[PDB]
Amino acid sequence: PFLAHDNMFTFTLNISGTLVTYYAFVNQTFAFTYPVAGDPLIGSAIAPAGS
Amino acid sequence: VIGVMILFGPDLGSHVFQYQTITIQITPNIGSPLTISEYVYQPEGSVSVI
Repeated sequence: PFLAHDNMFTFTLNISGTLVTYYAFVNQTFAFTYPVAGDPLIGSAIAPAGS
Repeated sequence: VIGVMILFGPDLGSHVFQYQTITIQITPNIGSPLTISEYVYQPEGSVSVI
């Protein structure tokens, strides 16, 4: 029942030749990070120079 | 030049100093002591520099 108040947004992926949709729900504004390129040290959220 | 090394036992090894003020004092028998005092934010690479 709590999902009746969150902000739902969807995104679709064509995995294994069949379209598989998804539904992501959020109940409060928040932000996160994730590595994209050149990050050897993993475990302490320390962005290396040139990452 | 003399080298000093401090090893941590189980009593003190259960704490990781973060945003604290670590301070050491080496007091000889005669002469001025040596007071180290630092502020450590976070570790890196398992070996920090301060």
